[PDB]
Amino acid sequence: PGDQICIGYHANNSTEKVDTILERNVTVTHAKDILEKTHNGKLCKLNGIPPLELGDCSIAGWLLGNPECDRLLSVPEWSYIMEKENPRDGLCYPGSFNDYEELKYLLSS
Amino acid sequence: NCETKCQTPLGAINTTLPFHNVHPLTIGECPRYVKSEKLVLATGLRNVPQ
Amino acid sequence: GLFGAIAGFIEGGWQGMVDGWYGYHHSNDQGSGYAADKESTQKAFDGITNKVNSVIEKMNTQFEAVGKEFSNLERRLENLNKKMEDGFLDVWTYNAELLVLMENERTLDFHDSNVKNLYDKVRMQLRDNVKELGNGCFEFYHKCDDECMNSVKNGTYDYPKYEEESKLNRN
Amino acid sequence: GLFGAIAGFIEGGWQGMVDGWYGYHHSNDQGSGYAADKESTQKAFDGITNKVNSVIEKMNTQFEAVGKEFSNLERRLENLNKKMEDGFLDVWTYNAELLVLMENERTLDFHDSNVKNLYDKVRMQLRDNVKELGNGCFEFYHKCDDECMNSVKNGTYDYPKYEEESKLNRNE
Amino acid sequence: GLFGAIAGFIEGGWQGMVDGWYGYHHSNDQGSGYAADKESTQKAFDGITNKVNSVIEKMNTQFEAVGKEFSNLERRLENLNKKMEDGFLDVWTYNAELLVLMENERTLDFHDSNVKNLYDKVRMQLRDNVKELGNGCFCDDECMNSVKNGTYDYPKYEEESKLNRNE
Ligand SMILES: *[C@@H]1O[C@H](CO)[C@@H](O)[C@H](O)[C@H]1NC(C)=O
Repeated sequence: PGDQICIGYHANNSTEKVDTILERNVTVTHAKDILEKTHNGKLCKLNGIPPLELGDCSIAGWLLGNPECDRLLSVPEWSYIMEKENPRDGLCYPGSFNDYEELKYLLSS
Repeated sequence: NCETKCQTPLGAINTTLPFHNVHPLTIGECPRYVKSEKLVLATGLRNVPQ
Repeated sequence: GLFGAIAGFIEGGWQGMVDGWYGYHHSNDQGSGYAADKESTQKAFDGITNKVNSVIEKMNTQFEAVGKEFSNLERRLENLNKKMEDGFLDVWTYNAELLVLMENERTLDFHDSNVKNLYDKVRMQLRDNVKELGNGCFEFYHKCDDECMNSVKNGTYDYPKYEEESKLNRN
Repeated sequence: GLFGAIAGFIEGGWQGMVDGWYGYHHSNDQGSGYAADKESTQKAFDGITNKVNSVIEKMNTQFEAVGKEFSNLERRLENLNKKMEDGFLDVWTYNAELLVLMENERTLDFHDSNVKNLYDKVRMQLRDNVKELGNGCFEFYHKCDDECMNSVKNGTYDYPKYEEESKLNRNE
Repeated sequence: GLFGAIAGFIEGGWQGMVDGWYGYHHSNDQGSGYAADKESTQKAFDGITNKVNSVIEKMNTQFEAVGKEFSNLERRLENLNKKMEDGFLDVWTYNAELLVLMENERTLDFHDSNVKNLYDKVRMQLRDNVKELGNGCFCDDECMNSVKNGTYDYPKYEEESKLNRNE
């Protein structure tokens, strides 16, 4: 019988399933995840420059100078600001800050 | 004491993927947030055993 | 699947074929040999990489949501913001996923088409000097060396050389 | 078509074929009958349902419509709202219409390719034991009972069994 | 490329084929002849024009830009205007760009599949009265121009071509 040539394709041990429109769970030789789901869980600097850690102070608490925010009396460059949800130290003498959410916006530039 | 270029509220991100699914509220140079659990791109062919 | 080479007439894969994606297996006297095609596998690599590069290059705009805060007296505004962010979010999710699904299909179909096309290149080159078995192999009507083989895999096959010889052995 | 089977070399389909989407029509010494194929019909069913389920799942109970009212000194904000809802209205419409067109076309071709793939499978199984009429039918060089027919339909055609008989009939 | 005809088994184009997209080359005694197929070339034209008309008709569900202005006291609102318009700009760009690409790819394979189906039409018509060379090539300016309108009496040339085949 035959001298003989054959035509065929790669297979391997890869269990990496992908989806298409017609099919689900389709096992392939080679895939590529293109969606990141991992961070480190740490809050870092950003292009080297560190953020402004307000701690228990609110923006007013800082900008006016509630004595409990005396750390913030002089402040280097920040890359962003980390303000807490309901920061303890803000308007010690109680009251109100007019157009606060627009000031809070202005700080983002 | 770390460093990043992309910054979520829950963590920080090194990757070169074109998407993430962590938090929407990111600061810095980041991938496009999506509500997806998975995005896998078939590059090879079907693995059919002999 | 759509071109019916992969998981089709070529029923299964070649776990020993590992120098590429597609290719040959010649079984003459001098030896055997899983040996990948060059042209088709390369072109298939160039296409796919070109594809995923064209996928990561399409969803790369910026910058921030700029993140805004609203009063207990501007709750329509706040919601409008919210509605527009979630809105865009959903759009870019759908877009990313559907693109994924569609280019996955088209990818698998591309390999299938690739393989078939190859088998069609070899078949139409050989012609009737062989038996198209239809397991994706060919059975020769002559003696093919590690020299006649390795002439088929680079596109060159003197049909009218082996023409009369194979016509004889055929009958 | 795109695969040239449906409305191509097979010019039209069979109203008598009812038990499925693709299959056979035999006419031997015993009988004469339509019979659909199991595997290709199930595989295409499986495919298309997955396709339509993957359509009703991709635009699903999310993008909403709270109404909002605005004064006569909120005309910008009012407009801003209109332009946003209309905007996303336009977008989802375009997405849905395009989706439907594309998946339609791919569906059609999917059937086409399916048919061809069937023809090609039976073909490359029968080889030169038969005659390619060019119409999507094969004329047997031998005799095929309601049995040799069933050996074709499920991919178990013994070529060497009928090989020499078909040969002797062929060179004549 | 996907159907293997264009820049495939039919290695190259015909610069003298200029009455259509696809078509034939007969070379018998009476003469030669570049001559474009009709049906297939017409049907391609209809499907391509149908496609681009189907692309111009999909980005016209449109707009007129009412352009707003804001104080130095309504900045979030301005940005919300900005972000929205930029956001939709990005979406329609993507759709537009992406559609072009995908419908480009499908146009190309559409031609490919066209040509391969043509060749498969002639091939399954002639049957074994000819040599399928596989360069994309395989009788009177009367037998030729009978094939190229779908009509070919096989059992006419059957016994003659069976004769000339065996000698
Ligand atoms: C699959 O093959 C690779 C080598 O190509 C090997 O490293 C790996 O261990 C194999 N997978 C398993 C778990 O057998």
